Amino acid sequence: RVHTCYFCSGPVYPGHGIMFVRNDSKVFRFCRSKCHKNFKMKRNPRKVAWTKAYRKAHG
Amino acid sequence: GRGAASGTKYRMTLGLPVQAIMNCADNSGAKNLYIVSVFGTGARLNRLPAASCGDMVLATVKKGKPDLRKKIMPAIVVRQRKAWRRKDGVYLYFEDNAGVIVNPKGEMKGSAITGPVAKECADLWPRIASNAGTVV
Amino acid sequence: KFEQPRHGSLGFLPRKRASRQRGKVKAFPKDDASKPVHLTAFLGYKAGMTHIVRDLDRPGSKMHKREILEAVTVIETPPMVVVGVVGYVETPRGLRSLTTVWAEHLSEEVKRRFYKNWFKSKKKAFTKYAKKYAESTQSINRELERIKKYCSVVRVLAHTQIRKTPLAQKKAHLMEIQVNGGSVADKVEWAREHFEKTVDIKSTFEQNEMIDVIGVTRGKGNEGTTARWGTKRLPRKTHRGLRKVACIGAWHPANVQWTVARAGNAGYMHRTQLNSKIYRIGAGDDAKNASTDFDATEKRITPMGGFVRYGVVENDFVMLNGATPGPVKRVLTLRKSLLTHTSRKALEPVSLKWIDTASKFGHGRFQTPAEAKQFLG
Amino acid sequence: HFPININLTENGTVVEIRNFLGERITRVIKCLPGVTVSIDEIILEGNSLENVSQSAANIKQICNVRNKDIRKFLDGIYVSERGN
RNA sequence: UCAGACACCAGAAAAGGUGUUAGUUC
RNA sequence: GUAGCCAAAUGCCUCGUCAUCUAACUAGUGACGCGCAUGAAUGGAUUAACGAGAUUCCCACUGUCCCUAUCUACUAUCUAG
RNA sequence: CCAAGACGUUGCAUUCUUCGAUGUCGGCUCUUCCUAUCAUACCGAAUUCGGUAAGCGUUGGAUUGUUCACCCACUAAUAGGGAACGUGAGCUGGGUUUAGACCGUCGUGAGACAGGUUAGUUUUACCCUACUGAUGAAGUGUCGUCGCAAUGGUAAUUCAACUUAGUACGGGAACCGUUGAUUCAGAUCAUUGGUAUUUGCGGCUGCCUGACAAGGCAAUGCCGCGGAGCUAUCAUCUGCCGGAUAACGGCUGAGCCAGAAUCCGUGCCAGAAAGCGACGAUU
RNA sequence: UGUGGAACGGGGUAUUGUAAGCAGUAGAGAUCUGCUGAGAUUAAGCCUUUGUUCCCAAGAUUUGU
Repeated sequence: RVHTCYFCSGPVYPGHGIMFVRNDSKVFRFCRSKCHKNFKMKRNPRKVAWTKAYRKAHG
Repeated sequence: GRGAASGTKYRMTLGLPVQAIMNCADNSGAKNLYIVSVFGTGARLNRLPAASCGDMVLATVKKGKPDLRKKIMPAIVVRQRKAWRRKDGVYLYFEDNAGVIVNPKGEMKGSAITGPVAKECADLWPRIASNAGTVV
Repeated sequence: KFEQPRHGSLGFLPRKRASRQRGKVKAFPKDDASKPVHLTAFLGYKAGMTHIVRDLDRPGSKMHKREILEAVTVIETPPMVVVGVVGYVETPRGLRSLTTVWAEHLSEEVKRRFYKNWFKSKKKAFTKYAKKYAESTQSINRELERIKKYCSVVRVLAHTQIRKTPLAQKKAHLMEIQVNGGSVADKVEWAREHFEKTVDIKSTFEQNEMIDVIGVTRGKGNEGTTARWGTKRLPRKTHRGLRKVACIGAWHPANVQWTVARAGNAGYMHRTQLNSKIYRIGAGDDAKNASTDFDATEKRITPMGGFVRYGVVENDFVMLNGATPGPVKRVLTLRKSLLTHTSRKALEPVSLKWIDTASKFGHGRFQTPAEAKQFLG
Repeated sequence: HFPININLTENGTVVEIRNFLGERITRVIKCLPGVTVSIDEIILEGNSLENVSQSAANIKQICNVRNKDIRKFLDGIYVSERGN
């Protein structure tokens, strides 16, 4: 089954990206290293122009 | 040693070679563990023994209760920062390397585990799975 | 004080460039007269590779009846045209080609195999052979009778319709395929009646067969002993270089041994990788070839944007488990496995759940353009 | 303890032994030409006495106990009589 | 089942053999 | 052979012995001294500060290493002289 | 060997070469051979000892310059030895190490010390061969296509869990089988990770083009992401059955049968550039 | 002289992250916001092409049963 990527807010098909779990056990699914690395830098998806979350909440 | 585990563990990327410091996950009183050897390591020249989630290692408590320090006791790697590939295609990696203190029979010395527990570790070791809060 | 096994296999040297571009089937399956007449080889082109999701139906395994992800190799295999037959007679010195019989009409694709410069040539190959075929078929009949009477091995000359594949090459690849099964008379009759006709890979392979893949590996050029042979890198303090073998021999024998690692060609070598399952034989005309039964979503094997450096596969293809020797668009030979195998891994049926056709030319995120337009505003 | 199962194939030309000392491996032995085996006693009859004796010896060697105390483990097949 | 083959010389022993060919004595 | 000091850059035997640090040290440090063959301007014993001096450990750090990979310019390479 | 394994008995320094110079220990690296077998395979004797057997393997560390050694571990096991005490135009230079210097002992002294202690330039291949890859004239009329295969090399290894089975046996097996791993090997790049001169896109600093926009310079200015390629036991795939046997057990009374990880072939790599065939066209 | 080849152009694909310009009832004049998942780059070892433009009916050498 498909899952929603955390940052890009798009569908991740099987065998794509990384799935990272924090010490708090929370689970974050990234589809590409770019979204992975942006999340590590603590970027807000609502402030990043190419994220579907920003697009949904703006326009 | 490793034959005291229930179940067969798949191959995964080794992310904790010898002399790696990992965080103590249980309430035993230790704060970090110092890996000195990994069980079931063959004979390969120049290659450090390396451990992954669910492996059993011999470790020394560098920081913790003084009675706990200055000795070797078995440990189980429960969390790994290096990425490993499950056979279904998902790549896993925890935020930090973590281990717990166990006896050679496989029963952990602590009473609870803090943080997520690798599914492979939980499947191999029922006691760790029983004491785990969440398995991922 | 310490030991370490040898670096590398001594059964593969000399590590020289292959003398051939197309893989040579060095062994054919043992002939069984009980079996019907059939082909034991095929010749395709490596289109590319992708990955799939499959439910593992192996009892007793830790992931029985649960999904797994496997990398698969797609080889475009348009039907081969049988253009001739050649007979082999067993002798105290080995097999000897007794004679060869060609078809009346040979296409331009296979005729280009005989010319280095087809543009400037008068295209005169097989012209007199075609003339004698038309005017006197008795000489051909005597040749076929000679094969039936004396030859004990029969091999059909087949060429590949390379113009159907998206390749700039126009010389069709030609090979001999041993025809096992039945009597020698049956093989000759099968060969003669199949002159100028096409044989499809669906007839030969059966969607689960363990086959061998033969081809010349991708060339890495000249390499040092660290990369060519896997020796340990010398310390950072080394003078005059560290990516080399420190000692190349003892005092006696006063020579460098053939067993010592050296630099040179590391790549473009002939390999025969064994035990590759066919996961799916897809038909070119069918538009649902990459769509499984649990996925629906009518789609083709070619990912979005085409196979990187290959294009779009429109003909019959074969999806194999795992990697195969060689780069993309390289001619590969698929032959029937010589050994018998009764393993559960080799005999389990394969039923795919989903085949990835996202673009391999980057980080693809959409399977088909139809849902790509859905996601994009 | 474990009964020994004997199966005859090709009119006794092939003898298959199963459940020997509880083992799950079926031991298949092909008798020499001219020897016929029929059925806890097995009778092998033929014209070549040497071939019959060799087939009996091969059957006895196939039904052999390994890495066990011979005094305690007496399971096996032994020739009882040999005449005309 | 790794016989023997010409002095110097390229080296071997005690003791043995259900080896074999002979002999000596009860 | 006093005050001192020491298996000290001086102790053969010697991997001295005990403690110390390490999972493990013929290391290092502390203490002991019938010290092959220590010792007082041939200066003895301390010693802040200084030292491209000798040595030991610890945190930080790292391709030093596991275990190698990739990139760049100049070479090498091919050509003219 | 001998009988009361004691007693016995039989076996497995020299100065010839080099002083018109053979680079002097250890480690690292890499290869190969021997068997006097540590583990694995096969039997045999009461967890213990032998026979065939060198096929494959034989580790990570603490100290010490050390070969031996000794420790903490792991492991199926961490056997021994040769190769100019294998291996410095291969490395390093810790030991050795001329000249500096210190100490102790010895000497009236200069000095000595096979005592300790620090500092102390490690040159050269472009030649021949060998090895490793790369071309190549010519027999076969010429050029090409498709092959044959002499010979050479060769490759896989080990463990655990489960089922057998708490059965046989009187606490505890074993074959088959299954599922995964260890070491090795040949590939491969769908996914993941690494790499960045895509100088592809964005960002930042100092200066410069009068300003904006757009750019340049900073020996690739720097930072984020970065396709493609390359690459990772950091990623994936793949790696088997025939025959003769040794130990040894049988059969009949030499011959034949049984039996090892051994030998030899199927399989795999090379293709004799002076081994060969079939075929196509022949100015 | 071809379902030719090359040069560009279009579409797909992918990388980055909303361009130049303009307006504002945004802004304590850095910045925000609309047009704007836009623009730029995209085979140099990506795919595809009824697109346009252009090129090629060869020169030299060696070759016999």
